[PDB]
Amino acid sequence: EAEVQIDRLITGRLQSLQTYVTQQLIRAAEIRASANLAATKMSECVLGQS
Amino acid sequence: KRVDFCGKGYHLMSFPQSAPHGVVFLHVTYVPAQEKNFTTAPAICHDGKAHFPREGVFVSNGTHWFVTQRNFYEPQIITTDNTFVSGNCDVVIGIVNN
Amino acid sequence: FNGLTVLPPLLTDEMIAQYTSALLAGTITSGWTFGAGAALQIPFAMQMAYRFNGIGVTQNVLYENQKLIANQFNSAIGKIQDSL
Ligand SMILES: *[C@@H]1O[C@H](CO)[C@@H](O[C@@H]2O[C@H](CO)[C@@H](O)[C@H](O)[C@H]2NC(C)=O)[C@H](O)[C@H]1NC(C)=O
Ligand SMILES: *[C@@H]1O[C@H](CO)[C@@H](O[C@@H]2O[C@H](CO)[C@@H](O)[C@H](O)[C@H]2NC(C)=O)[C@H](O)[C@H]1NC(C)=O
Repeated sequence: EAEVQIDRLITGRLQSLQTYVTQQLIRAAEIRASANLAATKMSECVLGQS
Repeated sequence: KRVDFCGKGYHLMSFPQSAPHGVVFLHVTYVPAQEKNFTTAPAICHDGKAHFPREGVFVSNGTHWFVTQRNFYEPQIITTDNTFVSGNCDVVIGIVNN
Repeated sequence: FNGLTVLPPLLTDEMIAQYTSALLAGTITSGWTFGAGAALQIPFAMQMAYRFNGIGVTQNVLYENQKLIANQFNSAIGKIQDSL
């Protein structure tokens, strides 16, 4: 029956970990978009005149 | 006109190409080289009046003064057709008589 | 730890500051030509003259009102430093 209990714990922690990973992916995509915008601004407004 | 958007340097033109799951650009760009050094000045005071360049910049190799464009070296004699006058010169810093 | 860990970044802060100082010294000394080929020296007067000529105002204004502009810029940078 310890195997039953361990199955319960494993499935619960698996859903928790999956949720964390998905949130991390979304936030990383947003930060990448912002970084691309910042790179464009630095390449355009600094090395020249806008 | 936006620098360093497409290419590296001044931009001229481009050609597209195909690919399996993408596109390929061949930007044709313009890059200067073989630089030289000269002595500059912001304006010239003549007859009490300050003269400024219409476009370009004043340069000199030591003995004579010329006006040239900003991205290439071509010398022209200073005349009253490529320069414009604006008042008298007493506050400009760097004037040189000629 | 307790299961998780935080890895260090590849670039340390000193290198970042070095990059920023390089860019800033380059844009002070050469203008914008250092973004295309080799950097060329240019005095800081006839760089602001070009920048005004870009936005429509002729270059007479800068060479006839230099001290006022210098004071304006110094006061502005002092104010932003104090506000921060
Ligand atoms: C700066 O360039 C000018 C333009 O060529 C030089 O002036 C000429 O010099 C040659 C020398 O062989 C003379 O034959 C010409 O009569 C000059 N032209 C004029 C309009 O004076 C000048 O010598 C150069 N200065 C230096 C230091 O090299
Ligand atoms: C450019 O040359 C002119 C002509 O000599 C200079 O004008 C005079 O220069 C003398 C020399 O210092 C002064 O004493 C006079 O007051 C100036 N004006 C007049 C009406 O004679 C002018 O100063 C020279 N420019 C520079 C920057 O030296």
